[PDB]
Amino acid sequence: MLQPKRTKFRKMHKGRNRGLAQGTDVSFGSFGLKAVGRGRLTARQIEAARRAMTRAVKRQGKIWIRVFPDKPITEKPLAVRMGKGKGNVEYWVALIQPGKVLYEMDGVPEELAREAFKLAAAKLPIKTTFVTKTVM
Amino acid sequence: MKVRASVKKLCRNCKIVKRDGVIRVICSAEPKHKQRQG
Amino acid sequence: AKKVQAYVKLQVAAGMANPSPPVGPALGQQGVNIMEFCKAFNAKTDSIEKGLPIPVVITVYADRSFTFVTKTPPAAVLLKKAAGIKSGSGKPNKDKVGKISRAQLQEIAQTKAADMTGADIEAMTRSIEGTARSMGLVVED
Amino acid sequence: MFTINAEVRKEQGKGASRRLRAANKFPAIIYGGKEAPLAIELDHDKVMNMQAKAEFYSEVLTIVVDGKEIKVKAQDVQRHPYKPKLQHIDFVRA
RNA sequence: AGCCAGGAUGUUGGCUUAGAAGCAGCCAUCAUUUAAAGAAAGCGUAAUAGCUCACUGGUCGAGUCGGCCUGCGCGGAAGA
Repeated sequence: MLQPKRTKFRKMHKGRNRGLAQGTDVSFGSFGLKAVGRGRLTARQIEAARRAMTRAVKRQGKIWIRVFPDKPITEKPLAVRMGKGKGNVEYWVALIQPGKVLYEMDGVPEELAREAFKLAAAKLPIKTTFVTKTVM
Repeated sequence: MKVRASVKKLCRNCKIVKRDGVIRVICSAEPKHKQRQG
Repeated sequence: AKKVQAYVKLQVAAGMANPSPPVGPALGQQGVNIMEFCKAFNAKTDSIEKGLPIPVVITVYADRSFTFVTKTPPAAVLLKKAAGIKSGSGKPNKDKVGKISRAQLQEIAQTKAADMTGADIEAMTRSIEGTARSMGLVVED
Repeated sequence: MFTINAEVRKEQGKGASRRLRAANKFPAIIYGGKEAPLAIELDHDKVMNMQAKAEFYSEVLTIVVDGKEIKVKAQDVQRHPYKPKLQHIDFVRA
């Protein structure tokens, strides 16, 4: 599980998730798993999907996780009233918008990249698509 | 048979048929591949 | 031979007679005789040289048991008779386990012409060196 | 070797461009050299199947606008974020 | 797409081969007469074997195959 090594403040406000994404082209690799839905992704979903990919295209290839969590999500325990402070940091999510290339892959044929990205897009909560490295 | 909400062709003899508004997978090779309700 | 009518191919190293541990009733399930691997088969084995299994066609007729003629020496123990260690291949091609001189394969390939596919010497030369590719046997050029 | 038939955009801004992409076209511009920049509207499907090739981004293109021919080169393409379609293309004269 | 034909040899390739002789195993994964063929893609064995196919010929006489972008729909869908 991914999590920043050392923050600056422990608890972040909710804020909103509007507009489109910045990481949009397949930059590092050759094939990409790009988001279409909005959503947000916990570190467990990123790890689950990465294990599905790494298993699927065996220890050949090279995989880039282009998103990183760095946003702490706090929850209140059970049978605790409202108020009395902000909750506790339970997990860490990355906020996703439509357009984020969530993962990249290189060093495989396209048909294995289709296969691993299908296998791993079923571990994520957002609708997802397959993209290739377009040249300009 | 298997009532699932994803019905798929598990074999190359499996065959998707819609009967009475129900998607089904009829196989001839293996009757374990018989499925309903996709 | 004909349509498949009770002929199979099975034994182990035929320096001895009638292998009881390895196969046994595998040569007794069909109409193939138990006795005709013991005396007359070794009578037809001593015509060239012993110490080789023979995958052979045994066409069981309405005669006593059958009639048999051994035809070809197979290339498994012919490519194991001088190859390297006596244990086996395992993973032979990713390293250098065996090595075979190609002149003796040119003369054995020049001998064997019944149970092959080829009409030229060079056409069937590297086929048996394809069996050297099988057990990882590095040919010495 | 590519010939891309174009028209001149009499309207511009985000209203007119988004109206222009719902009608299965997309805006573009031809700038470079000493001339004024030229606002251009392009059919979408022709240019999309055309840019699926690699030579679209390397070879000299020819754009036919008002019965002229401007030999341009595809400078920079804005693509839609999550759909296989185009927002806009910058064409530098050549 | 149907229908009529062919689809092998070293190849028991050695296996920890107790039986694997393409079939509970791993490395290999070659080369040829040949339009064409995998040391076997599916089943299958006490065990070879048994078939079908991957590919090619004939019959057939006009479309067919699979992706993409989309509109509307189907299933997923159980409560007093």
